[PDB]
Amino acid sequence: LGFSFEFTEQQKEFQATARKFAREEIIPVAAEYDKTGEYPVPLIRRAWELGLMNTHIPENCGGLGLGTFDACLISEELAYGCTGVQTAIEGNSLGQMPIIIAGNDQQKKKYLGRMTEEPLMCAYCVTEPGAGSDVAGIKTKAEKKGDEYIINGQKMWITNGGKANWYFLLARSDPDPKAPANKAFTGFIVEADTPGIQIGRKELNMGQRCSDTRGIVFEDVKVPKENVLIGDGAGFKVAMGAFDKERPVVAAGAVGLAQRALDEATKYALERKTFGKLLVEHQAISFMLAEMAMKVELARMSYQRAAWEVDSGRRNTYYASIAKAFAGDIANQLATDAVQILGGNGFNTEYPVEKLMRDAKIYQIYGGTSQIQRLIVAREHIDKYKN
Amino acid sequence: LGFSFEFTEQQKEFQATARKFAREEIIPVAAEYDKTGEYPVPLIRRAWELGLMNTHIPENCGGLGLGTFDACLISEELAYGCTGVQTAIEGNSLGQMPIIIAGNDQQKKKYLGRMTEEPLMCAYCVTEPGAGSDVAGIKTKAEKKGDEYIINGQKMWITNGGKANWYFLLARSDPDPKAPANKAFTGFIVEADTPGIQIGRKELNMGQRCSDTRGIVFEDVKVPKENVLIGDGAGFKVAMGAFDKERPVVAAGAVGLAQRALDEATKYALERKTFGKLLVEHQAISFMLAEMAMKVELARMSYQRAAWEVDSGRRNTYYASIAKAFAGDIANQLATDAVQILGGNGFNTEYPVEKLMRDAKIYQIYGGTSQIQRLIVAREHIDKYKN
Amino acid sequence: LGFSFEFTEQQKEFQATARKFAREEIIPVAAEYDKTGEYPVPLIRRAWELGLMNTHIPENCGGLGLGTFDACLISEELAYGCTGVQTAIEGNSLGQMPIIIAGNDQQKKKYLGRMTEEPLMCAYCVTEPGAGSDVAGIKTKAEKKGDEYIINGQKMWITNGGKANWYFLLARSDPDPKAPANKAFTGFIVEADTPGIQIGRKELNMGQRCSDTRGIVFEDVKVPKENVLIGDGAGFKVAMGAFDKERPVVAAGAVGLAQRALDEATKYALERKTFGKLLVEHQAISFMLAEMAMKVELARMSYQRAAWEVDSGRRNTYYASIAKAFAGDIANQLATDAVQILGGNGFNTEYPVEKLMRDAKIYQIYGGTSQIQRLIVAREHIDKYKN
Amino acid sequence: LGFSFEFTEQQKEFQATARKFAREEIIPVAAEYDKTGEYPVPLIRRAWELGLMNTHIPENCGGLGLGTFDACLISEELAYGCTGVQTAIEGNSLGQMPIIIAGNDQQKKKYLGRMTEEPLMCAYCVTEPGAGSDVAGIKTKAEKKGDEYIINGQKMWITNGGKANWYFLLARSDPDPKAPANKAFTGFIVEADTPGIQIGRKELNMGQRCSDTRGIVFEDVKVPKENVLIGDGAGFKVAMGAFDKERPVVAAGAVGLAQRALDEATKYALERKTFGKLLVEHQAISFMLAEMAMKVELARMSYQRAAWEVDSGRRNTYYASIAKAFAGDIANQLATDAVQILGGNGFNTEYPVEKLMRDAKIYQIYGGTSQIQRLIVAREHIDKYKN
Ligand SMILES: Cc1cc2nc3c(=O)[nH]c(=O)nc-3n(C[C@H](O)[C@H](O)[C@H](O)COP(=O)(O)OP(=O)(O)OC[C@H]3O[C@@H](n4cnc5c(N)ncnc54)[C@H](O)[C@@H]3O)c2cc1C
Ligand SMILES: Cc1cc2nc3c(=O)[nH]c(=O)nc-3n(C[C@H](O)[C@H](O)[C@H](O)COP(=O)(O)OP(=O)(O)OC[C@H]3O[C@@H](n4cnc5c(N)ncnc54)[C@H](O)[C@@H]3O)c2cc1C
Ligand SMILES: Cc1cc2nc3c(=O)[nH]c(=O)nc-3n(C[C@H](O)[C@H](O)[C@H](O)COP(=O)(O)OP(=O)(O)OC[C@H]3O[C@@H](n4cnc5c(N)ncnc54)[C@H](O)[C@@H]3O)c2cc1C
Ligand SMILES: Cc1cc2nc3c(=O)[nH]c(=O)nc-3n(C[C@H](O)[C@H](O)[C@H](O)COP(=O)(O)OP(=O)(O)OC[C@H]3O[C@@H](n4cnc5c(N)ncnc54)[C@H](O)[C@@H]3O)c2cc1C
Repeated sequence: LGFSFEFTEQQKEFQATARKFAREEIIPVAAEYDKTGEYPVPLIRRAWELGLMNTHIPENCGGLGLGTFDACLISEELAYGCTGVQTAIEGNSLGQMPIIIAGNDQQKKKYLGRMTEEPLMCAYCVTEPGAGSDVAGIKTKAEKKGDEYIINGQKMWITNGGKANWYFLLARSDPDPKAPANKAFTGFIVEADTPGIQIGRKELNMGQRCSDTRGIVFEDVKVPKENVLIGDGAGFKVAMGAFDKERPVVAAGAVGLAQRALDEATKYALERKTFGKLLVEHQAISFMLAEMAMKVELARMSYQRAAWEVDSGRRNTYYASIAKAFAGDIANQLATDAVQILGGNGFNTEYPVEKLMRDAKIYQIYGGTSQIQRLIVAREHIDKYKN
Repeated sequence: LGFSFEFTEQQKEFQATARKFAREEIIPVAAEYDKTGEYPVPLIRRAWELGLMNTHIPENCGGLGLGTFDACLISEELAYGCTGVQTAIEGNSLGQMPIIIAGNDQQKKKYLGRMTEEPLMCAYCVTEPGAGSDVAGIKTKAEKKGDEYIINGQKMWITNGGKANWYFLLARSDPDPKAPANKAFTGFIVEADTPGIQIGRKELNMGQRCSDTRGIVFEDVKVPKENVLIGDGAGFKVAMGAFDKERPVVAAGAVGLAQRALDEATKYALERKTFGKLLVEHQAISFMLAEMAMKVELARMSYQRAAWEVDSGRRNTYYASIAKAFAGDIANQLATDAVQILGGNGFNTEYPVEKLMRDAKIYQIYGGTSQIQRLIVAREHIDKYKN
Repeated sequence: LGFSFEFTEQQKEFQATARKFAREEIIPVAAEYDKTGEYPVPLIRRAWELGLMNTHIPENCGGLGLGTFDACLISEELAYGCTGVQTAIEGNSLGQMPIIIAGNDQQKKKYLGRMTEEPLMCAYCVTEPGAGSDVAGIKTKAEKKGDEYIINGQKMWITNGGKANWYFLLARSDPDPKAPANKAFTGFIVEADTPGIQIGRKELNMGQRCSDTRGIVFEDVKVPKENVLIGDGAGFKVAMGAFDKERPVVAAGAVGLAQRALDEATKYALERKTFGKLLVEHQAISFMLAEMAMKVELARMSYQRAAWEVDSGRRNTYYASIAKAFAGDIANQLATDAVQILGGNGFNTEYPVEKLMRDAKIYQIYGGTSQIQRLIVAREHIDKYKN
Repeated sequence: LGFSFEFTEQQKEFQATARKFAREEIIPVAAEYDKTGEYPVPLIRRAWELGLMNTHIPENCGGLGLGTFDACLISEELAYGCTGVQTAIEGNSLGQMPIIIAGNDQQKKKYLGRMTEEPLMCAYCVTEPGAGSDVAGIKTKAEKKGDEYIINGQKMWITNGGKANWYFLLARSDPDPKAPANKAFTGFIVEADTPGIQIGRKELNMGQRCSDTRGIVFEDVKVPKENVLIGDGAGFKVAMGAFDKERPVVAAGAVGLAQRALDEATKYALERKTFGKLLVEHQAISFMLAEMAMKVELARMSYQRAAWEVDSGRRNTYYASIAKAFAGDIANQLATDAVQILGGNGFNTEYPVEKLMRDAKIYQIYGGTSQIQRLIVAREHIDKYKN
């Protein structure tokens, strides 16, 4: 019934709550956590109490039953403070996503119910050292032996890997190398305390240092037949489904980071003065902030559209990819320009802009790299012109 | 409620009409009109009687009483067929805008009222050989002489110049050089058949060759005091506001040209075959096609935002300039990439793309060049950090 | 032995000759030939006598013996005035290259010599309506029936195609659809007079409108066994080698057009004033002219190096393709920025810049489009890493 | 006379020496020094004995008395191994550039002589917390007290400051602010152990972390008369001269980093397989690599040109600025793309590319930011038309 760019009073309150938290509780300690690299437990507990965590969990499982548009709205406020921290919080939504859209009443009740009861964490296990962008190439095995599957393999770059209470695991169940991807993998929910799960050490990355990233080995892990999501073989579609519903929020985190660098650079441009004039008075630096503004705004509407698409019951693969490709890219651009506007100071650890550049980079790599995001769009676009 | 990216049933119906028209009536003749540079009188008459023109004219004066959002929607379809014809049609909305926003009852009934009676044209006269972006630097003057104003000066690049029934004229009334912009100009309605007016020849340009662009000389043009819009000195304000309402629409025209270039490039990539596979099979071209869809999609959302903003009673200055700046630029990008994908044929005059590349260019020039758009966004952005 | 960026006295002379011809004779008439499209016969003749045309022909064949470097510094000076004229004149060298790098004395003074006696033109008939970038996709058949070769096929986009005394024709002789490039095409030298040949009409293009571009059908044309170049299955090596000699030159013409673009804009920026000051005194404009100067500077050095390789006796395919890709692109970027700097005037036909924008486009298509250049560089690059 | 793109045999030697050293001694340890931020003394001392360190010191002072071109050649190689080490090594040559181009032989033998005897380091003190780019805005005072000057001020971001034996210091003598830049500053040479000098704590930056970077306070530091550079008041053109002479070697550094990023990414691309192909076989990846190559090759030529010009006895301002702006820009474009190509591994500390991304940023800042370089290029450009 007409276009609208106005939030509901409910969404307005969520954003307020998320914003207050990011500024008063996240920003002050963001650097601390980035230097040390320690899991931000206090901030995660707090976000959990304010209800800015596990917003997709259904109401009948003690959750808020919020949609994607809502999750994006909160995520961007959270990223503004620190994407290293928000990635941890978001790891939960991603790891629990495949259950929200495909698990049954009993699975949802058990694995989603515990998340609402106490600040538990969960992860998403799909990537492997040999296959990331190419999901169809993951080799972690899952042998149907009796009333349990025996999982065997090595997963890599898992967010919340060594902090998860349980995992969503994508494994190959069909041993025939000619088996279609849409019938060869199975989704399992495996409790982290199962004997045979060897959690590796914390990986030292360039940015998002406080986020927990690890590799895991699954040496003859036994999973009950009840933890299979839809059935043997349905794993691929559940994975690709979770991604579609999550890309808008990953696009939202990047916009938050971009917005942070824009605010930082602008505030400095108003304080610094060279060649007798304020930085903001040099036509070049004003064009820079101008273009930086255009980018954050455009990227924002990108995910707002993509999020709306999913919430309206429409297929959003196309829009969500535009959002992820665009937002991820401009986040990186704005981060670099932010440190540039800050001169020697921006390259220094005493300033916040330097860290954003480091954090920005993964927005072009995880969640489907910029290259696969363009493949998707080109695919959803061209198909419109065929028959 | 919250966000919505859905048209109303009446908007979908406008879109359908404009689409059918551009598809069946404009596209077929677009090439001939660009070649001959002949004013598309027939197409303008059809659009007029289809109700796809003079959409802002209030219903109390015979118009439809539509808003900017609706104008944008119709305009993107018209531009898809030909931006030359669309520009001709948009000149009217630009000429009538100062009257719709600042005219009194008697002025609207008289000057708008007849646009409803016949397919008449009008123009927006403010640019000059010495001034375009710097509106405050125009030198055409108006001397109060009894019950008349005697205008003296020359305007340049007036779209629908020697085709208008009447004009909107911005002229300087305060002779004092150091007088402020907000009180030195006056906006008049000048009937075409007034004696001192001398229309120039058709200006031959590179793009939108069938639109009537030309300069005009006013040598002791007497204008009734009745014809001043708000009053002596209120001219600058009326012009700056007219630009705000019309910018999202000129941006909408840039998206139309862009979508045309995309359709053409895509249709050809699904048919031309190089190195044993369709162009769409070569990842480079697929990536090319991807970013093209990406750009146009984000551009469309930017003009929709700027249009919604104003209809809701907001100062849309910030969103309108982002729209016009972005859309103006992506239109040129898509246009050049479209001919590129068509190779040697793309450069040939018998193919629809070269004309798109030529038309696109003014989108960064008129209605506020790409530079002054960034100038505005910077201005609008910095204020929010000053206090 | 030691880097040197200086020309030899002889070269410095050639440059000043081509320059005066360009700026005193070509420039005052470039506009007219663009508007009419008619072949600049006079300009081509005047250039012949000055020695600017057919520079590569050997001293023994009456020619001057100029190397590639010299051809480049001459082409750039000509193209500065008009890429249209420069292209027709350049069609000669291109059509001669195959006979120069792979012909025998007899063939040499038969074909090059005449070219020394009269201002005759030649063409390089390689591309076809169905195959442009994919040389191996060439379908023009050539069968050896006794002491001769009967040839049937069609060409498309041949410069000097209907003004050529003799042509260079590449055609497949090995019917076997799996005949390697290597051993599947034969290069000939077929004079325009041989019955069976038929020049199509003149193609109207968006730019370099005075240049002669037409298609040629070869409907049962016989070529004497002697007018074959190096033999059977020799044709492919020849064309690639020719290309390889000319890419630097097309890159030179492109750099020529860009210099003209940067000159016009800079001069306009030093006269036009907006908001009190000259255009140049606005940072966004100075920064524009600066990057326009950078782009051109780098492009010039790129072609000079590509030219040096071939002359130094070294292969140049890597630097060649780096040179044409960069040069062809920047030429387009400069041309459009120049139009922008001139504002409304730049978009008008009474101003020089507009033509440059229409001309520049082919510098990204003919002589190996921007995509295959990227493909050639990539392969030349990757190659030196594996083993 | 004649263009030449080939080093002399001597230069080839230097290249090989700097190459073997960087790739066999710097590379294997650059990772450690990066993490630890420890001054690479072993590496610096070794460079010193290899004869790659004070390459500009005139023979009569024990030095090799090499020119800029040779310095660029050597620097690009040291940088390939690591720009943190290279910077410390480069800090000396920058710091002794004024003495070289302004010192009287008595000062020369004393200061440039030490360097020839022991690995002595030096620094270039010009930037201060209040100004870096706006050089003429420095506030460190120099006060004449007979045959000596008393300095008071504070510098910031000094390379090798805290490790330098002596400092080249630019301070403002004339207190009359209405005094021109060309007669307001005086350059000095000061023993690093003079009372009043308070070296600050090492700064923790994002890039070239083993490179030493500190601030310094001059609290009543006494400087003898004979330690002034051309005369009192000539210090502004002396600093500006050194800049023009060093800029190309800063560009060479960037290019070194770009080659590293290029090789590092091409090698990975030749082994990493996704979707059953090597990354190199995915057209979008090879196109990426082709453009990475293009940028490096051009950036190399720009610094060679700039370096030649200076060694040719002519002003290189225009080309030096074209070189530093371009090289610094693309070095970052390659650094980021190198990370992209290695994907998840690229963002991880276990791989080389990440460090390159953190190092590359400074090249757009120090040695004159990307903004000021363009001001210079534009300045030199419009000037060629001004007359
Ligand atoms: C910090 C971090 C956290 C992560 N967290 C998670 C997590 O919680 N859960 C999870 O399951 N995964 C996670 N990942 C993995 C992440 O999603 C993958 O890194 C990403 O999908 C890229 O995969 P890769 O590194 O294997 O890239 P590769 O596939 O090796 O690709 C390398 C390069 O080649 C390009 N390329 C590959 N295929 C093509 C093609 N067809 N066409 C063109 N270019 C191509 C890629 O775009 C990239 O540029 C995380 C990664 C990181 C670094
Ligand atoms: C086909 C066509 C139709 C038009 N129709 C109309 C119409 O109906 N009515 C009407 O009134 N006008 C019309 N115009 C005129 C158009 O509005 C002006 O050309 C435009 O707004 C300003 O361009 P100019 O020629 O005045 O350029 P200039 O103001 O001279 O500017 C030239 C260049 O310098 C840049 N520049 C200028 N000032 C600055 C600055 N402060 N900082 C940085 N960069 C700057 C500009 O962006 C541009 O790139 C039309 C023009 C064309 C070509
Ligand atoms: C005025 C003019 C004069 C010319 N004069 C001559 C002449 O004298 N002699 C002559 O032989 N030719 C000449 N040509 C032809 C010109 O060289 C070809 O147009 C050009 O080589 C491209 O071929 P195409 O036009 O068939 O385009 P196509 O090969 O159809 O390609 C179309 C698009 O697909 C892209 N593409 C193709 N293959 C790939 C791939 N594998 N990966 C990615 N992208 C790809 C191309 O880059 C282009 O963007 C001329 C052309 C013009 C317009
Ligand atoms: C690691 C490191 C090492 C260094 N080593 C040395 C050394 O040995 N010796 C030394 O003396 N200095 C050194 N410096 C300092 C260096 O020269 C300055 O950082 C640099 O010139 C930038 O000055 P600034 O940082 O004060 O930035 P500012 O002058 O504050 O400028 C900040 C930003 O605004 C932009 N800007 C400013 N004015 C304009 C304008 N007019 N137009 C457009 N954009 C503008 C700048 O380009 C930059 O993007 C070093 C710095 C670093 C970080």
